[PDB]
Amino acid sequence: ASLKSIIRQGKQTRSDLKQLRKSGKVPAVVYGYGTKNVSVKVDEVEFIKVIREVGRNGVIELGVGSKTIKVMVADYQFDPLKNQITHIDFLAIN
Amino acid sequence: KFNYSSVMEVPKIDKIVVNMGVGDAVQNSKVLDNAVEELELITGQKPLVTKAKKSIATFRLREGMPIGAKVTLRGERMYEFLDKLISVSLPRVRDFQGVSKKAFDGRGNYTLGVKEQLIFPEIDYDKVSKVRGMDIVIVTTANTDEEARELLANFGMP
Amino acid sequence: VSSTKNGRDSESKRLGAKRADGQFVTGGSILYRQRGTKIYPGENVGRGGDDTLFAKIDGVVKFERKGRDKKQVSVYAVA
Amino acid sequence: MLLPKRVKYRRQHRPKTTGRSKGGNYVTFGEFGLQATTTSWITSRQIESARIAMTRYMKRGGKVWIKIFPHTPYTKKPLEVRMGAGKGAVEGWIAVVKPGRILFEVAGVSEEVAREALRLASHKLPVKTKFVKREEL
Amino acid sequence: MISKIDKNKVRLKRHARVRTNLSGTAEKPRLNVYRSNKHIYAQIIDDNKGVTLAQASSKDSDIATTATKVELATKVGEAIAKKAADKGIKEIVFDRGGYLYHGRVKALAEAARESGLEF
Amino acid sequence: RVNVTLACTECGDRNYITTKNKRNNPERIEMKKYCPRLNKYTLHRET
RNA sequence: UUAUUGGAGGUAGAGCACUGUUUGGACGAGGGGCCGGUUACCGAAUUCAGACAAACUCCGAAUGCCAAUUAAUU
RNA sequence: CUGGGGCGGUCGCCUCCUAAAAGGUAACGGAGGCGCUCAAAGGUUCCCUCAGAAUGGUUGGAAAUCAUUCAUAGAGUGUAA
RNA sequence: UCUGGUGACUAUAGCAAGGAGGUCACACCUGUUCCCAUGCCGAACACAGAAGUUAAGCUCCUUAGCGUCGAUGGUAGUCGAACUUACGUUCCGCUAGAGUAGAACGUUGCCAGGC
Ligand SMILES: [Mg+2]
Ligand SMILES: [Mg+2]
Ligand SMILES: [Mg+2]
Ligand SMILES: [Mg+2]
Ligand SMILES: [Mg+2]
Ligand SMILES: [Mg+2]
Ligand SMILES: [Mg+2]
Ligand SMILES: [Mg+2]
Ligand SMILES: [Mg+2]
Repeated sequence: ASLKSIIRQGKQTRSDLKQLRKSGKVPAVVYGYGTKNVSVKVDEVEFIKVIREVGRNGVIELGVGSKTIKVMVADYQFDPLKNQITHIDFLAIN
Repeated sequence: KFNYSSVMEVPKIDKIVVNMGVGDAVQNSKVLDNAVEELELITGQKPLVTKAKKSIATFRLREGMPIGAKVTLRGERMYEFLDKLISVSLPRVRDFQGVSKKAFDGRGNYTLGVKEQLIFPEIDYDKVSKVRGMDIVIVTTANTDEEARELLANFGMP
Repeated sequence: VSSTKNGRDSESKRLGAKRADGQFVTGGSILYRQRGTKIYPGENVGRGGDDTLFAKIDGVVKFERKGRDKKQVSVYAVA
Repeated sequence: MLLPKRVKYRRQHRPKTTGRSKGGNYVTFGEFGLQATTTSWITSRQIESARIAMTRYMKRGGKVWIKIFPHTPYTKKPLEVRMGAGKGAVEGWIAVVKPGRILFEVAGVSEEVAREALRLASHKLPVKTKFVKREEL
Repeated sequence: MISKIDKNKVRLKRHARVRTNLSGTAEKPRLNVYRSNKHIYAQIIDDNKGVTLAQASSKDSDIATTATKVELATKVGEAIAKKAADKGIKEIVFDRGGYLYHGRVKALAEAARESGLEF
Repeated sequence: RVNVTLACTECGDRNYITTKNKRNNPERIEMKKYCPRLNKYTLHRET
């Protein structure tokens, strides 16, 4: 429940999104209680291992910059061909 | 029996319909004026001759061809005709229960049937050439049939 | 031997809008040409016999919504 | 032998073929399924041959679903005819698949039986296929 | 059961169908009529600005008696034309509300014609 | 369903042209219409 | 020709809210096994999930179109 | 006219689709209608608001008609869309 | 500010549910003598009334249950460009529908009355 994130900068183009997915990274956003919209980056391999040990519906304490937020998972877009996760939405709860 | 909070809040009857039925007039046009004369003898109002609303097949029907009759009784004419139907019907019928155990539509309707037996309670069988039937509905201010069962028990044979 | 039974069509009628929003018009000019009433008339706009919308006075033309999903045309005075 | 009972228009334009699957690309009714990898038409004789070869291998065990129905008629003009004197009479009924679409779903059987039953069906379709599970996570 | 509908919400459906060709334009203003059960009201309106101009009433203390409910309505029509005589005593448009032009609405309109207005 | 002519009593000529069918209105219909010779309305009857 | 503003319209894509098409599963009413009813079967209705459309649309682009600005270049 | 010509079929007008979100746009491309009617089915002034479904009710062809609750037009709108 | 009359605004304004409110306004309510009225019914409409009642309409609170509104981010599609003939790929602009967070149990002009 200790996953790490990296804040994306402004205005990702088309190229640097697919260049980000040819690494092991996946784009993401966080929103909800007490926060603002922050768009982030998560490793794919690390994200699967956290889900497979806390379940589909569990609490993740991930860190954005300095602070850490208790975060649940809202939805995710999946590519059924070539079977990789392509977007993940995060929801803060408190 | 209900412990009403205000005397303005109490159930009461509103209207009674005297709609007869079809009387399918392929050749009964002279009987239709007599069926109008039967309702004008039964009730004290010239009934509205309710015509058809379609032209459906396999029947003697078209757009028009008046196939009904109904008269509305609301006031003292409803108050006077309800008292005579309380007495000169059940003695002229001689049934066990009299109407039904439950004939409301969830709202408090009587919907009692007739088969030309208590009809013509004034004149005897002198000019009548065919059987008929009436439908006496009771529109009231009852919310449900269980509250209407307290209203139907007063001068009723449930 | 084969043949067909579809060759018919009507001549097309040049429907649609004829003036633009923000344009100055003269006091009798046709604004919109339609079957039925896709656009209602508003201020200083008449509605013809074949549902043609036209201007009463001369001015500038404004298209504008009417309710949730209805549209109208108006003509306002000063130019 | 699948075909609709009545259609409003017997003669129709042919469907658009390029692109990706619009929807219906996750297994929902069963446990295992067969998804497509290239693009083709499936002409309602292929999914009769494929459903039979599916069924006799499983010895009437678990259930089988078909996610494809042939909706669109196609026509063909008769033998040795000049071009253009109207559009010909109907010939058959097709359904269009694009890469992603699930074709069949099976359930109620072990996994290695499901791989072999779907492999026998896949040699009767004109499209490259692939064996998939019920996705989670 | 039996549902009685209130009379006022049926009136406004009838009133909105009337007031679609009719408006007050400040050369030709609009007077509408509202009667409740015990009083009669009257009010001049310019619909173009949405600003009213004059007003008279049955419950006003200047005109308060127990005449007929109809001779009451006549006194209102005499009252509203005097304040209409101060400015805009020209032609107006009579808005009948949603009522039949009959009885108490009609007696209000006759009093307004017989006291200077030009409708 | 035929063509039909209304004519004035004293308007001089036969101006107005209407239609009817004979099965529904076999009679000679008549109206009050305008002939500008007299600057008023006058009875015009079917010929 | 471009920048900025304003507007008309229903394509691509998506979707099932109407019209038609369709796959499974439930719900119960009817006929319906029977000895009138069970149970099986039938069709119809209502719901859950999931698909299709040139002559379907609760939605709806990019571009193109019409215009106006003491705008800027030609 | 004609995917050679003949045989076959068609030749004027209206409405949809093709038609590529202005308008316009072809093929022996796909679907249908017209060669009228109405003396009120016209004008004006006042009133009214449906089909359908559900539930009750002699005739009940299941549904004709009656009462009741909902019902965005699904009704109806002379005649195709 | 409270009540009423009457206008403006894409239901964020609606629908449902729960609770309070009244002789000042409003309404149920009383009656058919008169104007007027019902394909029959003073139900409706019209008129004459003020005994009764806050039960209902109405108004004020409470709720996000249905409807409505609705980003951010990602994706589909696409103008232009560059490779290519693949049911295509790459770059750059624009940017949906669906879905999620959330909004929301109206806002406001004029007059009269009651404050
Ligand atoms: Mg789907
Ligand atoms: Mg499409
Ligand atoms: Mg096409
Ligand atoms: Mg389409
Ligand atoms: Mg175009
Ligand atoms: Mg066009
Ligand atoms: Mg023809
Ligand atoms: Mg009364
Ligand atoms: Mg969106």
